[PDB]
Amino acid sequence: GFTRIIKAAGYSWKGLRAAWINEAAFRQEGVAVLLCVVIAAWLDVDAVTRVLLISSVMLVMIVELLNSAIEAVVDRIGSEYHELSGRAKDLGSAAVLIAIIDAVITWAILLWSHFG
Amino acid sequence: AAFRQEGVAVLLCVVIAAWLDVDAVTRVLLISSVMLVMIVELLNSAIEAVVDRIGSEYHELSGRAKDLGSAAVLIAIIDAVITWAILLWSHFG
Amino acid sequence: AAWINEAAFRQEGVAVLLCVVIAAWLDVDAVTRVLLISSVMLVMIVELLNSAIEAVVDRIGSEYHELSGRAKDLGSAAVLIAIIDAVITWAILLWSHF
Ligand SMILES: CCCCCCC/C=C\CCCCCC(=O)OC[C@@H](O)CO
Ligand SMILES: CCCCCCC/C=C\CCCCCC(=O)OC[C@@H](O)CO
Ligand SMILES: CCCCCCC/C=C\CCCCCC(=O)OC[C@@H](O)CO
Ligand SMILES: CCCCCCC/C=C\CCCCCC(=O)OC[C@@H](O)CO
Ligand SMILES: CCCCCCC/C=C\CCCCCC(=O)OC[C@@H](O)CO
Ligand SMILES: CCCCCCC/C=C\CCCCCC(=O)OC[C@@H](O)CO
Ligand SMILES: CCCCCCC/C=C\CCCCCC(=O)OC[C@H](O)CO
Ligand SMILES: CCCCCCC/C=C\CCCCCC(=O)OC[C@H](O)CO
Ligand SMILES: CCCCCCC/C=C\CCCCCC(=O)OC[C@H](O)CO
Ligand SMILES: CCCCCCC/C=C\CCCCCC(=O)OC[C@H](O)CO
Ligand SMILES: CCCCCCC/C=C\CCCCCC(=O)OC[C@H](O)CO
Ligand SMILES: CCCCCCC/C=C\CCCCCC(=O)OC[C@H](O)CO
Ligand SMILES: CCCCCCC/C=C\CCCCCC(=O)OC[C@H](O)CO
Ligand SMILES: CCCCCCC/C=C\CCCCCC(=O)OC[C@H](O)CO
Repeated sequence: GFTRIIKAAGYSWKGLRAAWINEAAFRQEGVAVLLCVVIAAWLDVDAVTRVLLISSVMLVMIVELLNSAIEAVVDRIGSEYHELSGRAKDLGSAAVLIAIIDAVITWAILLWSHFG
Repeated sequence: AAFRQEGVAVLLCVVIAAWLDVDAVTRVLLISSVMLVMIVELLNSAIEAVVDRIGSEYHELSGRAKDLGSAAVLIAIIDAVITWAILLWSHFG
Repeated sequence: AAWINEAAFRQEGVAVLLCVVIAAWLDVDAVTRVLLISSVMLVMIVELLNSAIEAVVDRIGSEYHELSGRAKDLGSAAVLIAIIDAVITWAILLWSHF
């Protein structure tokens, strides 16, 4: 049961590693998310505000990774132009963008509310 | 078609949240939970696009992929309903 | 349909379910309760999407491709981030609660 955990953790690290190595944009996003978590962790806010600040940027990373898994599947099927290939990447990018706008807005609402 | 009725769904939820006199935290939760449903539906549709891209022939793993996807959407929606029920109950408590 | 039978989902699902039951009984304010519940729901959502990705990969066939491994690894990383987010959420909110 905890043999599945080890194996799964190993796959997870490989995914993070590959995402980091292969694109500057993912590394820069990773920097942004880590800076936000650190800032949230040190900010003088209540616990529920702290969790909202942290979990909104975490969600960006989650959807980013899920969208990148979709892209890899699409690219696996081939370099071919295909209507559903394009559509699959369009839907997934849209998801990523919603998560990001949500994080940004969540941060602006709460920090403005905090007035600091 | 079934895409913009979802856009109306969320805009209506945003209008309600705006209209209700709740604090910033409550409003973020109300709206986030609806936006998660949207994120999950889009990721699900992406997966369905990929499945249909491989072939429109039936295959156990194709059915499996779509049903797991749709189960994800259902959980997100249950999560939204729970969120709205709990926060409104507390607001009007 | 046929996936809820398997040991892997049964185990993941029961953990999430227990956490929701516990969150429902805790003496916490409303916003705290919502965050405890949706953080573990999110783990279940992401696990379900990860498995959906795995199924599409396996659907393509058994021949290994670098990008097939990558899709599964990336899906697994998302699950890990959702789980860390759940643990952080419960720790921050219930630290305050004891
Ligand atoms: C509480 C925050 C949890 C983390 C959320 C954001 C995580 C973002 C990226 C994860 C780090 C991946 C690092 C992989 C890595 O450093 O390998 C690269 C190395 O081989 C050469 O630089
Ligand atoms: C693409 C944008 C990503 C940028 C990531 C880093 C920026 C994140 C948040 C911006 C606000 C940071 C400054 C807030 C702050 O440190 O105030 C602390 C102050 O209240 C303590 O007295
Ligand atoms: C306060 C510092 C950042 C806060 C979040 C903690 C870091 C979480 C994830 C980042 C991965 C830790 C760094 C691992 C690393 O350096 O990579 C080693 C890599 O070369 C091995 O292949
Ligand atoms: C991988 C990185 C782990 C993520 C780190 C998240 C840590 C989050 C918060 C740490 C500090 C919380 C602030 C302490 C605090 O709330 O003090 C107020 C409390 O003592 C009042 O009773
Ligand atoms: C101030 C007056 C505003 C009038 C519009 C109010 C908003 C009305 C309805 C919002 C739509 C949400 C419905 C989605 C829902 O709850 O579950 C849908 C799901 O069960 C079916 O797939
Ligand atoms: C306030 C309670 C939670 C609100 C849920 C937020 C998400 C809103 C709508 C999700 C489902 C909308 C209905 C569309 C759907 O999934 O079923 C198809 C059918 O209803 C035709 O559109
Ligand atoms: C100071 C860090 C604060 C939070 C750390 C808590 C970490 C607790 C558990 C980490 C998760 C252990 C591995 C789980 C795992 O392998 O993921 C499942 C796969 O990724 C997909 O099925
Ligand atoms: C990546 C897409 C980003 C989209 C633009 C982000 C919009 C930024 C702020 C809009 C916030 C709406 C009002 C929120 C509020 O009450 O105060 C916000 C503060 O005045 C600004 O820090
Ligand atoms: C993760 C998504 C986060 C986005 C939700 C945060 C805010 C979203 C849209 C802004 C709508 C805010 C309306 C609140 C408002 O109208 O002001 C209340 C005043 O007291 C009366 O108008
Ligand atoms: C999309 C979810 C829709 C769920 C609707 C739940 C009911 C919401 C509000 C009930 C309205 C009836 C009472 C209205 C009220 O007393 O105050 C309304 C305030 O004037 C708004 O600022
Ligand atoms: C699906 C069947 C629908 C049945 C509708 C009738 C249900 C009657 C009452 C249910 C609402 C009770 C919620 C009250 C509650 O739990 O909140 C407590 C507050 O936090 C403190 O007042
Ligand atoms: C079939 C059950 C009804 C499902 C929809 C509502 C259930 C939502 C949460 C389950 C119970 C956990 C909440 C208990 C509760 O309402 O406590 C009061 C809140 O803290 C404030 O509203
Ligand atoms: C009391 C706070 C708990 C917060 C974290 C809730 C975790 C909920 C579910 C965790 C499920 C992790 C399993 C992930 C996975 O893919 O591996 C399955 C293995 O069988 C792990 O046992
Ligand atoms: C999966 C088993 C391991 C679980 C480890 C849970 C705790 C480890 C890391 C949690 C990260 C946050 C620490 C708690 C914390 O920040 O409390 C500070 C304040 O007292 C709460 O706001």
